[PDB]
Amino acid sequence: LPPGWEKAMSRSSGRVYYFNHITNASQWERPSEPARVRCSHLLVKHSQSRRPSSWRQEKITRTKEEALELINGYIQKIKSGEEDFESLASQFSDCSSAKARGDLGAFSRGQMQKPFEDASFALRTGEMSGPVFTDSGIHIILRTE
Repeated sequence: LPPGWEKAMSRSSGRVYYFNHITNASQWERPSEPARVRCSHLLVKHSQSRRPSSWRQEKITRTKEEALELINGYIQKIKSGEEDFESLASQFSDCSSAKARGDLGAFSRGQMQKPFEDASFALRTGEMSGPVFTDSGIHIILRTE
């Protein structure tokens, strides 16, 4: 397997899948580093976030557990094709990048919070992470270049 990936077994089906403990991504297909990447994100903040406040809500009171439930709902809508990542990042991200469909622009290593950085550089272009935890909250990250 490439670095970051491990073979796992579905608890519900018993089918093999693959999990990346860098990006928290999982996929059924067997998976077979750049100087800069470009990513978008959707952040859901919580009461333990470094700054519990955003453009959406002046005082963020949700628990980490409630923030992760929101994150998982958006992942399910995006992966089902019901909603596009851009649409949900514009509507629901607690980051001011929401105004740009979640886009952060391009960045090299050394610039972002480490968990966010490591997930971003470990994604393939077009790939979306699982829930990624930083001091700011929980992110879904889409690598766009």
